[PDB]
Amino acid sequence: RSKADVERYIASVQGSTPSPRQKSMKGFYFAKLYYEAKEYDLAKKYICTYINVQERDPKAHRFLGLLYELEENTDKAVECYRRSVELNPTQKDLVLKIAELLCKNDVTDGRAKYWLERAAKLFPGSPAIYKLKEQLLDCGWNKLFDLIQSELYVRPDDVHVNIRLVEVYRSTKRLKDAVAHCHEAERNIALRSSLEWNSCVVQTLKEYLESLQCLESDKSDWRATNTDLLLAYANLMLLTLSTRDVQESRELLQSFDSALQSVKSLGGNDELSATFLEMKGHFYMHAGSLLLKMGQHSSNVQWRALSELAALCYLIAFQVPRPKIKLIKGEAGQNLLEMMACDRLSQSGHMLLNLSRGKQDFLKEIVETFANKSGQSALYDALFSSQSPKDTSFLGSDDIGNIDVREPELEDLTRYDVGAIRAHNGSLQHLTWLGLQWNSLPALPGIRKWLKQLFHHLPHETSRLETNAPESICILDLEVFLLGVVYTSHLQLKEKCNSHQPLCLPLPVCKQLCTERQKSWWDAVCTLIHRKAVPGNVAKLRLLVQHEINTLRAQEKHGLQPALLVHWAECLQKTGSGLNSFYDQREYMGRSVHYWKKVLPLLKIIKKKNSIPEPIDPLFKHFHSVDIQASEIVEYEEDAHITFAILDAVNGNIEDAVTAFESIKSVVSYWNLALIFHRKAEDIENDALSPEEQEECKNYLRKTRDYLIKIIDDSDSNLSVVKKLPVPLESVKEMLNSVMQE
Amino acid sequence: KKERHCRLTSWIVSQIGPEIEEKIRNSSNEIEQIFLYLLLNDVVRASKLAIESKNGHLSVLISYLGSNDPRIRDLAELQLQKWSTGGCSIDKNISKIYKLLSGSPFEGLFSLKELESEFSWLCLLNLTLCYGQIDEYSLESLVQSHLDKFSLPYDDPIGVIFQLYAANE
Amino acid sequence: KPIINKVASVAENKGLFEEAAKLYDLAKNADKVLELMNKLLSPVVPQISAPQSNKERLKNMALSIAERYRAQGISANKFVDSTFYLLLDLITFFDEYHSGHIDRAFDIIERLKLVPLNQESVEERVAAFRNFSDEIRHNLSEVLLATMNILFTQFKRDRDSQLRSQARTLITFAGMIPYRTSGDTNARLVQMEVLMN
Amino acid sequence: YQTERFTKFSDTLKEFKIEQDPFNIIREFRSAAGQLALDLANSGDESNVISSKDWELEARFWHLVELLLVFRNADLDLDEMELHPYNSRGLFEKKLMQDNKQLYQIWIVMVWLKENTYVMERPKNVPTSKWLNSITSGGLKSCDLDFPLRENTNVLDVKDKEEDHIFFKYIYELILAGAIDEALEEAKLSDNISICMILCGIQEYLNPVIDTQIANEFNTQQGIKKHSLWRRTVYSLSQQAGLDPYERAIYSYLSGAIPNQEVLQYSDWESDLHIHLNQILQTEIENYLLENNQVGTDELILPLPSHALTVQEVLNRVASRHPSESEHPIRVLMASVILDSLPSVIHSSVEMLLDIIDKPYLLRIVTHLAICLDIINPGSVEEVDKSKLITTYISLLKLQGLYENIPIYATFLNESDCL
Repeated sequence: RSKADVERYIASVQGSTPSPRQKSMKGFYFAKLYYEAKEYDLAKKYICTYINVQERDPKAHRFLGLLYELEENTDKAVECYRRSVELNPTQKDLVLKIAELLCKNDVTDGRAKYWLERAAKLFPGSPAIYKLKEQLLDCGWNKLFDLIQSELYVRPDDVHVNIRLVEVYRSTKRLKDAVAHCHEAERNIALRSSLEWNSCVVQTLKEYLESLQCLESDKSDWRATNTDLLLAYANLMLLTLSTRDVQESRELLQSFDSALQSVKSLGGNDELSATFLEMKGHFYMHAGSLLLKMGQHSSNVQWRALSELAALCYLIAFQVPRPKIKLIKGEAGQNLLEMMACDRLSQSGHMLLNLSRGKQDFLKEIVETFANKSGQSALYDALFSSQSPKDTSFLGSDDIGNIDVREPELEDLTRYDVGAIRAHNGSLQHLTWLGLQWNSLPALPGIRKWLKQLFHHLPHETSRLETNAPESICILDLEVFLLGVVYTSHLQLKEKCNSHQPLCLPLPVCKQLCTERQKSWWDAVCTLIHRKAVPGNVAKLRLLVQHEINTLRAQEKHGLQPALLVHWAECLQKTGSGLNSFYDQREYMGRSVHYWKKVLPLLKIIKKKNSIPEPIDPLFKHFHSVDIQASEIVEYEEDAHITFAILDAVNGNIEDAVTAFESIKSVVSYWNLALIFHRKAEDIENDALSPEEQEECKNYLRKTRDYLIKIIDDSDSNLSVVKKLPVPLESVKEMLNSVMQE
Repeated sequence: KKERHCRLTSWIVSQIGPEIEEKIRNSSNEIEQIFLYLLLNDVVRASKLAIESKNGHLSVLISYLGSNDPRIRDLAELQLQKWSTGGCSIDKNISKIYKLLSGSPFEGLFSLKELESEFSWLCLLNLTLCYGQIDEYSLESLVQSHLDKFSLPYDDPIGVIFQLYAANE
Repeated sequence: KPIINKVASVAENKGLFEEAAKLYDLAKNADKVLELMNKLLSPVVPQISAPQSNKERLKNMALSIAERYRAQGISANKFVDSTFYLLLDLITFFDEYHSGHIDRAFDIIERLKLVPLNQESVEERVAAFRNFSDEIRHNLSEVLLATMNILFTQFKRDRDSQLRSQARTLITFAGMIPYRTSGDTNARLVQMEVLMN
Repeated sequence: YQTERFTKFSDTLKEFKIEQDPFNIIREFRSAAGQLALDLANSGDESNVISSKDWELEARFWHLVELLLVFRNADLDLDEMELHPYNSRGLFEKKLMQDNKQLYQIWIVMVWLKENTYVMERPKNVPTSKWLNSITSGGLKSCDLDFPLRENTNVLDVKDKEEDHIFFKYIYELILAGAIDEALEEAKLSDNISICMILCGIQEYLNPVIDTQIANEFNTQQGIKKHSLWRRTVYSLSQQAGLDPYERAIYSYLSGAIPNQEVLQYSDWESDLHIHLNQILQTEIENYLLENNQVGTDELILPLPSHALTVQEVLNRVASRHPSESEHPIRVLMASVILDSLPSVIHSSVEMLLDIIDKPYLLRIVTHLAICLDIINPGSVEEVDKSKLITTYISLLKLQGLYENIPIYATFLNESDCL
């Protein structure tokens, strides 16, 4: 548009509605286009005339206030917002604005204070609220300090406020207190995950090292503060790699390597030495992740060479032993250090594998070719510019001795993951990554154990299942949730690459793998459970969780594709069928039967080749990639009937369970048939009782033996059956040994 | 169709205006006045007088005149049959008003046809056109419906025009 | 049902497809509606959709038949039906391509899995072309060129290796496929790949 | 067994974290509380009737939460409605409810309020026909509702009035419950045709033919064109005494007014709040219509108030009118949700742990709500507040000896490390 387009429309509606009232009632819609044509002295008079006839419109009044804001006329802009706010109270964002503008222009009047109080209760403890609290105070040093401290009491997890405390300490040049709080705050799990906080941590420490106060004071605690810098570097590196661009991440590596080189000389056998050990591993791991980031964008020749280089890095990291935990002063410190160790082994572990699955014993070649010191120079070359002095760089001086070149064992990997769930504050990013990394492996992850490590004493299943109130959240709900998040995530990435490996991406490099909806839910239920919510936001968080519960439980209007339900059903059956206790068996089998009972009606319509009613804004994205086909229907009906029988057996309907189990000659039905025949024998096997009954009792133990043998016979013959076993093969053999010795 | 209908009925009201206003001048009974206001197609003043003369329920009922709500139609007729089967006594003008709500004020069994002798033929035709069953009928077949119930004077030309209008086919 | 097919049948025999479709669609005979709709679309797939054109007037009726056939769960045999919804996707691919929305248009063609972009998919995609409706094979020439010209434009704006690899893929596919104007097309495809390097 | 409770809630959380939509959590929370509400209620010590009501209340809270957060959050913005002046008032009303979310929220809340309203059982032995007693005594010269209004109420037999009372009270309860269809059925079937007809005036005018954009929902014109009239007519009728107090109450509700004292004195927090939101709503629509010249001057028979309250203020007034009820801790949350000041109140009751410990439901509810919130709206409740809440609730899972299900709640902090 131009000046002609808008001023010519004057004659357009002037010739359609010529009376003064309708001429002025079009002022807002006249002014609508002058704001777009960069006319603010003109747009002002157009809207102001519509306000002369439509004086009760909150939109028009705000629009003039927003226009007076561009004019920087605070007194006029504020008044306009006031009118729109008093007309319509639901305009929260305007209550902030008024409070925001009143504190910036002049604080002498209490009106600025009043509007700030309201702004606080509309946005409980938002980042802007404190900003305004500091602004109002600005219009003395001790005064500011008390605000931050009183603010930190109730908001200790606020990144910005804690940063300001370090800045206030630094302004009074009492850096020892700055690091002291910086050290006591590196125990906070939330702050450790904040990119901007860790950046502040790196500076305030370095400043203290060079500070005159560090030398004069003493050289005893010098080592203590030095440890935190390395820790900060590791956290900062993890975060910078994910969010920041290629250039910034590489630059952080040089500071990390400089610190490592400056630290190794002291050595010793204390926390600092142990910290250097674990941080050393992180360096290569992140360096490997850093390497893979560059190659992804680059060509194929560089990719293989870089991935080759990265594989060595991850390998170096994985080899590094578990740090000496006992050697730390406190329980918090040592637990932290171990947590990071698990994270290192887990992340590097999966990467090592995903890179080694590409070829046969691909790992062996990597070591045999690049473990040579020539690789050390090829690594420094690709990562850094050769101009920097290669003497004080830790990378160039490390003694790469006897690389284990042994691929990781799954069992070890599981306990690394489980121990590192709390590494990144259980971000759904973290878990959705792990869940995907295990999606390609033959052994499945202990999700139920992950959740127990996060939400302690959260019941497996809530008694009050009738309602969806989120006080009834259960580890099953979460377990059911993560399954969909990963099943959804995998399909989304599968679709992406098809248009354009998905497993090979390292955790920092990849972007959000879940929908912001899913992430919002997890963050909500997490903040709620851990009791780090906000009294004001409690009701909102609570409802946000409540919204999705009815889907995790397949209730009214669940956005669940039939394939995802089936996946939930079987994934819970086999998860539960391998559990030892009855409580857990019952619960997981119950939910599995539940989801089954919801699918079968859909499968029957799908069985006759009809259409499923597609969802409305589903929580778990539908995909035709995994849409159920008639070829697989009869199998699910069968696999479901097993899940029914299993629950019947656990409840007590043995007669119907056996009748069903025997109907289908499946490997799993044997283990169930055997397991329940053994129980009927063992209890009655040795007490004084009718001899005829004793013979019938022994007869069952004879059936147990036979079914276990059928399992092993069919198992050893075919591999596909080995994977169908509801429990491990060695566990089946274990029972048989005891069964026959009975 | 709505436009045409509205103009025709505004015009008829222009014509019958003084006749009815005279009649309202001479009435000694409030409910009768309410009815006459309905004769001038003034639902609001009927409702108001009802309100004022303490006839409030009727007043509410009145507000339906000119929406053709078939529910209200069959309900009004029902009330009328129940009265006209026992109903020891119902006020002479309330029944008239209910008959208007019935949508078939002559076409009926509580019929306003006898008002043939008290009102201009045009006045009654106004009743058919305003209440009468506007939506279901075309203007023509509606007018025709009315004419089928009453012979007009041969010599009257505004009569003739209505007949030619309704005669359509 | 019979006469509507009788009247639809003759008008079909008189090349009045746009009418025979409306008539067959009146009797809810989707086997014939989608058949004819396949013929009316294939010629106009790569064309420029402009106001009041023959593309708009046919695309807009095809979409009005796609909704009413999904909302009512109607469909012809998968051969006729698959081709019908496939053309509708392609018509969207060129409407986005002719508008300059390169990124958006590239994403659509990727979903269809019609043209291979990674060397591994060449074997299966080549086999699929053999049994795809000739109303699709006809427009293969314009699809390869648009897709190439898409990668071609994105190149002038690692990623370079990825485009280069995909460029190659299109060529080998086109090399193994005998199709319309394979001569001029296969040559142009190779030239555009050379300029990339 | 009942000391199972926490399981149910915990159970729901399990299922959610494990099928990796979150609105189901809350839906289940609701059902859970409702199920429990039934347990304590059926056969119980009269110490249980109290905590039974605190569960029913619990449940209603989860429901309200679901409704509002579903509407607010599942907001994916649809297509704007383009009206013309020729369009009926019906369409303008619809447009209003589409475009103004602040006000639709009021609707949502009223719907919830109605949902949970008590209605008496249908009156038995209802008589064959209306005012039969007066007719039989002789002395009804007219059989129309307005006859005893035209001249002294002494006309109507006592028993007839007593029955009219039974009727109008029942109709009123049904109206407050949203049971408009049932009210029309009762009117029809109980020989109250004229009252029925009155209830039909509730609808604004639509014509499927003119108002095209609803030619789906309707095949026939319906509703009444001169509604501002209707409304004054009803309101005036409502102010005319010598009518039964419940009948007047009905007309009050229909006109967007506040029913007479005799009836209003028995209305509780919910009932009263409902009444006043109805008022806000009615006033706001009629104003919307005036700002668009869809009201005709002839119809402004009478003055009705034009100034709509804010939900904030209605709540404040109803609060001061029902302090006991107002102050009940889940009903405070109810209001907090209604005003959206919800994390606001979370952080608040958090600081009340630093007479919240005295009532058992509270600490649980706030925690599970906070969880739900941050699930549905990541960021919602301050990280710290989640920590504090779960910390304290977990220590109660310990005091109850249900360590079994603590990991589930852990899944929200790296602080979990410390367990």
